[PDB]
Amino acid sequence: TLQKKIEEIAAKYKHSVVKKCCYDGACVNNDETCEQRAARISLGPRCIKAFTECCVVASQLRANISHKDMQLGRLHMKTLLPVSKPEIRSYFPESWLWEVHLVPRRKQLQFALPDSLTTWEIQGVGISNTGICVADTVKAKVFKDVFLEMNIPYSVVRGEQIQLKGTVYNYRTSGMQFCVKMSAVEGICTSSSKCVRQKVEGSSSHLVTFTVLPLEIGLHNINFSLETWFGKEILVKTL
Amino acid sequence: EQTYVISAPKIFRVGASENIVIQVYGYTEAFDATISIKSYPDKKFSYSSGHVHLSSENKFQNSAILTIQPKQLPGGQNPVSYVYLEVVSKHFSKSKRMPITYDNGFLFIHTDKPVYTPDQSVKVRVYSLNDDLKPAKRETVLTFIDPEGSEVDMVEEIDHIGIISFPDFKIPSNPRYGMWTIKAKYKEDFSTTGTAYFEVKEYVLPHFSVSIEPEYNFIGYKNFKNFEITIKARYFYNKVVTEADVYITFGIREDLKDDQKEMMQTAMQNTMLINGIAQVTFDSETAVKELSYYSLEDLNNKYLYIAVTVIESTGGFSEEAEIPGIKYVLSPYKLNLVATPLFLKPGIPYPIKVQVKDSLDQLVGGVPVTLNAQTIDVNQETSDLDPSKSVTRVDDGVASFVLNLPSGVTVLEFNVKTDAPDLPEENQAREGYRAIAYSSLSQSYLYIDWTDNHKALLVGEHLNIIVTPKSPYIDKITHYNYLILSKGKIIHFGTREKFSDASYQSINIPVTQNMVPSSRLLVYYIVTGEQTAELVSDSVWLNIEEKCGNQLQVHLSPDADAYSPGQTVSLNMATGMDSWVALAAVDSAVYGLERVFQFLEKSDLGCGAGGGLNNANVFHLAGLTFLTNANADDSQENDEPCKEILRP
Amino acid sequence: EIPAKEVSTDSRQNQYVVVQVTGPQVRLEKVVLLSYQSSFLFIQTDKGIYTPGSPVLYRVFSMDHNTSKMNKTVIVEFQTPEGILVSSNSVDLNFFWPYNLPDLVSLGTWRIVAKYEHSPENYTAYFDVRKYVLPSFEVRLQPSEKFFYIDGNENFHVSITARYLYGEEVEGVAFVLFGVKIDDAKKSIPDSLTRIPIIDGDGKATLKRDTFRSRFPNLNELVGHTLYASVTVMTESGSDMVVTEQSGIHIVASPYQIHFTKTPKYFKPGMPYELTVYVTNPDGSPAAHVPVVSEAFHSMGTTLSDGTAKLILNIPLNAQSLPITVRTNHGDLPRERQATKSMTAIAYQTQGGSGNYLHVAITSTEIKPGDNLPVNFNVKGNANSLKQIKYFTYLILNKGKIFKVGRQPRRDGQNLVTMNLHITPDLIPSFRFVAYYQVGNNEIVADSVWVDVKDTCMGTLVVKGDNLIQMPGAAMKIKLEGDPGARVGLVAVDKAVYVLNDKYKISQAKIWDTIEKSDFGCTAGSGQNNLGVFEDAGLALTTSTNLNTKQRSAAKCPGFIADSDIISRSDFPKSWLWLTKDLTEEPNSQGISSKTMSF
Ligand SMILES: COc1cc(C(=O)O)c(NC(=O)N[C@@H](C)c2ccccc2OC)cc1OCCCC(C)C
Ligand SMILES: [Mg+2]
Repeated sequence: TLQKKIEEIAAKYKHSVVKKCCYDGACVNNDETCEQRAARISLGPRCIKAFTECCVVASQLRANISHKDMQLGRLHMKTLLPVSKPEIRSYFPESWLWEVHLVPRRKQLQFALPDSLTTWEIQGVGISNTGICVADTVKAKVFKDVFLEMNIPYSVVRGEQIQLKGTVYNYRTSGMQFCVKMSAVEGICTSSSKCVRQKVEGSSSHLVTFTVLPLEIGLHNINFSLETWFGKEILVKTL
Repeated sequence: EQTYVISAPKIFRVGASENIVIQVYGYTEAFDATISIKSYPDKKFSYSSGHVHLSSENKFQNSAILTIQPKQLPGGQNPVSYVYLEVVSKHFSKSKRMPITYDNGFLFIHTDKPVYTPDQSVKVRVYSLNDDLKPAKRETVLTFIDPEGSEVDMVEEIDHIGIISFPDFKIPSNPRYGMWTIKAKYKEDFSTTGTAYFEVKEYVLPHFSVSIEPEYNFIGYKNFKNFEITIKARYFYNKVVTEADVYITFGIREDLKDDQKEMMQTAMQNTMLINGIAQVTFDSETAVKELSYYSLEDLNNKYLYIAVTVIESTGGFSEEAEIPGIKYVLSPYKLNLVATPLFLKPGIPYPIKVQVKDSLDQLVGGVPVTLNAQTIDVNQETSDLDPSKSVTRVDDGVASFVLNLPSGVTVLEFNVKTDAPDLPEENQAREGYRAIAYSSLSQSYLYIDWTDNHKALLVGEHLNIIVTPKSPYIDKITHYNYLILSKGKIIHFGTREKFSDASYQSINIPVTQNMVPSSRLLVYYIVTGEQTAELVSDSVWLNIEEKCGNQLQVHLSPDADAYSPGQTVSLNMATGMDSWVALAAVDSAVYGLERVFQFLEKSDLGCGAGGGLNNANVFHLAGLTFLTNANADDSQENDEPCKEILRP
Repeated sequence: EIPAKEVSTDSRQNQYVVVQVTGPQVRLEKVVLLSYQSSFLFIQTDKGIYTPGSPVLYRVFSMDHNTSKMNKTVIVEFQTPEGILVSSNSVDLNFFWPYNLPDLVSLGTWRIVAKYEHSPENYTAYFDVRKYVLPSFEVRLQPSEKFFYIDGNENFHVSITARYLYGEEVEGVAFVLFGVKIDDAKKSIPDSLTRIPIIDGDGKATLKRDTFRSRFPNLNELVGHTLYASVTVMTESGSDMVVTEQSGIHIVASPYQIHFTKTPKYFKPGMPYELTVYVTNPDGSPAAHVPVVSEAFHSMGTTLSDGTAKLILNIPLNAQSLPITVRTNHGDLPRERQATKSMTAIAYQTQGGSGNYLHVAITSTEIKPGDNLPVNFNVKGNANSLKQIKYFTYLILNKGKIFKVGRQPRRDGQNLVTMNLHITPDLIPSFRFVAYYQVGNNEIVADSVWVDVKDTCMGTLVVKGDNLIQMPGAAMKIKLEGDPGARVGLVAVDKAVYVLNDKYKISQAKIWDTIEKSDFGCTAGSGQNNLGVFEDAGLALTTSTNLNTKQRSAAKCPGFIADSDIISRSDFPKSWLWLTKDLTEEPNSQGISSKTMSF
């Protein structure tokens, strides 16, 4: 690994001011040559030479070098970057139940849990004349064992045979049985609804494919009702 | 003989209500005294005064509550740094220079989520209390500090209820990513500050989420030869990648704030993913041979930076992951002292309780600890003790030792050391301490002993404390006098008489809702000779349970272990009295807080588990000062950034 | 060690043994009463109630300890409710067969007795047999109060919560007849039977106080007897009924009843005195959070989870008998309701009026196997006699055996000298701490204490699962995370037959109550003199100066589916999974060898 040149061409720009100019010179641009894409650089000639002399040494090192070899050099070139940018790979929704309330020794309030599969935590802080009392936390773990969700596209053109892909998931270790049916509407022309029994493996998934052909233009309504061994759940979708 | 002890807190707080306890002894004719705080250095402007009646029905003990309001102090060009606690009666007239501070109250800032993404709203509210732990009703000026240290938004709000709801801070569509900071502040008269941190991170979504979950979160002596690292990748809930291509690289790091990393350009592995899971190993010793380091003595408190790029076989996508640091640790343990004062009493046993914490703060039980001790008496003659071993118990991580010291001890030099079975004695954690005996002219001591030390005190029940003197004038002692402190305020006092010829006796004390997080108890007596008298004192630190004054509890109805997305439930709050309840429903996957009593206890003055070098050090380390005939305080009011533990 | 083979004399009379210690200038002799070999057998049946004809299958354990004559075999016997002994088998503790019940055999509480060969004691295990069906739901009866005031003015409510076995709320109708039960037979109150609409498993029955007073106006007949409530609930479809009974509600004029019985009846003058009160409920269950006082000494405490509250009393030194009085000052009660009791403590008598005492003082509660409890050795006496004592000899008596004995050095000047004692799990359920010292080679001064360790297991056993819903006939996995080398037995019992007869089952609480009745101590503390400590602890003592304890008399001291596809559910057992697993898996670092089992 790191054949000969990859260790030397990166250590030269290990503590350079234009090490980032060398880093994006070695990126794969198949339809532009080395000088053809260097002309649009405007950061001075010092960054151009760090670009080009890291660009020519990778097109040579991609002819007779392995696929396994060059994708190890993609990780060796990682230290020519600025340090790891702050990013998160999750999206946490806007936190509900954010209010204060005056409680005369007992109070009840009701609300709808949001359409999300995550384990909430409700904590309460009571400020009164005696002091502060952080209550014992409670959880609101909305957790379905077998559930579907459909990949409804955002925008369907009128007159297309749309295949509505969806996937059932089965968190349980024992594989079980299910059937999904679709609420036909007057607009949707789909190719009383029969239940055909498919079967998910344990701790796995299973694809669900419907097909529609819409005719009317607007915001329609399609209800996907997965009826597994643990009841019947209607999932309401807007196409 | 006629003496008196007038006990005040160590530092007056401006705007507080400080309790000043006066106890006089050896009197028969009842009388009165005026405790008054005068200004400095003139004694002209009297801030507040009090009147106490020292009569026989009170057992010659009373207390006035004094108060320095902020509207009577010259601000602007300076703060006031000293006052005079002055006492005048027909039998005594003393005065002491007392420092004052403006650090009044607490500010807890509570944002809902710790990590935000762009175009989301930072919800924020401030729980404001004063130093008597009640709703402060003062105006608070929030400040929003970006990573660039800029005042990007300074919003202020008035308080009426104790919970100061602020408008929601809107993270922009393009923010400055990094650690932000919210700084709360009273607008006037007080130097109280609160600080809350949150993070702004850019949202990108992966084709599959790659995690790197290694074996242990620190490497010492057993993963220094083989370190099994596991890499997992999955698209969604259960959709897992089938094949992929894994390339790993490793590097040595100094600390997580210095972002320069010296990569080991020989340890770049290459494996294959098989339906999600690949187990790789990293022989650390042979791989750190470049940038030599040669040992586990070196690389100590250094990190390992593991970068992983998993390239999917089917679609061709390449998701990256990283670990910022796995600490290359020398010994897997850290030893400290839980609730041991480093002060002796001559002729009285010395209980030592060490705690074995691992290098990421867990209470590792079953870990054999060995104690060696050395008696250095008054004549500088080191005498060795027998070594004693014990086992760290798994419930709180605390081993227990007891040394029965000889009668003429002056300095104990004891060294703890782990005796784990499968580590070398250069990779065993060790610590060394030094305990100094309590000094007193006409050598006479006090040892107060809490009965149930192991379990926390329950409010409403009764504390039972056993008091032993070790005087040569034992039959001259008449009264045991005590003081109970909580949050730097004297909340109780009293006087139990001494049973005439019982060598030691027990005091019974009720534990109330004044002393909820913890408390101190300073007991003393007065042994008078033909010379000046002397107070002989000792103190302990108590561990009263966490029982709030009106017990809030919340419930969900119906209480199931699984809900439906869209299910209407009812939240059933139920307090003990009238209260303002603040609610927050946070998605618990952000945590990967609201601990308050470990911060609300920082109003306590003085540290350690009690004890002192002389009489006045016992009063000073409990968070008290005093003025007598018998002894003087003479205590240097320096900084002393002490670091004691007191709790498992 | 004494071999039991030599002991052949008939067990209506006792046997003694002299213990003769001969050596250089040493001849000592103590005569000691014998006993038989201790052995605790426990019987575990699968379910508590059977059906005539169905086989009863049982399981016998032991607390086996070390000997060599390991040919003592267990005799297992089944007995009719009229005491007719049917079977008697010399079973083997590895693999023994069940007992098939006859088809037309008697209905009632049977017995299983298990005893060793030539052992005179046994262990009983009960099970009913009757013609029943599984009751298909379950009733929890929670009363208002644990007690019932014999002269009050308030109504008694018994709330009814009926749930199905699979955890759904029963909707139906209940019949609640109250009544006052004397020791064996019931005397009902027929004007007090009601009918409640049970709505979503909720509804309570109120016993009006005048309706009770109209039946028993003579308050002298309500002396120390129970009040029941026979609840009979029926569902809305009329499909089935169950009958429950909230019994045990006592008719007393005080909510609490205190006994001393755990505190030493002997104090030392000058030292404090550790008084362990014991506040129980009227049946015998311990009472928690009950504040007691003792107004003659201004001390007051609060009972713990085991119903004890240690008070420390500051004694005057010039007293040789101590009248004390404890009264439970509970919070929201009126003054005339609270319990009270008095006692007198007889002072320790030193060897010749010398005034040399010893107060071993253990003050630590909720002691688990695994702590280090600190124990203080307090001395008191003439300052020349305290000058010449160097060590204490402490010893630990568990299950009537000297489990451990060490020494504790006292360097001079130390009146208080303490020790950490590590509670090993061999000390469950309790132990005694006898300690002494001697001065002048002439006089020994002793003291003991009784320490209550928490009655947990000596090892561990946790059955572990995912704790969620299953389907009928699905595959399940559970984990038997236990101590290694064990022989884990197993049974899976329906809840309809578990909660129907939850009285004869074995638990860890009932196991230690059979071993805590096997120690030879008579009180829970010191004695009148230095010999009265060693007698009252279950010890013997001999000296070279001829100071001997009293003789021990006895061993107890005073569009549808096609129906070719729906496989019908047909396997309905009441108990199954009668397995025996042997944990041979590798122990983890904490010591818990786990096995995953599937079924
Ligand atoms: C940031 O620098 C790189 C980017 C990339 C990138 O994916 O854009 C890269 N990838 C890459 O070679 N793939 C291989 C499989 C390949 C081989 C042959 C033909 C086409 C290929 O690509 C589709 C390598 C890179 O640096 C390696 C050392 C160069 C330096 C040391 C001069
Ligand atoms: Mg017990």
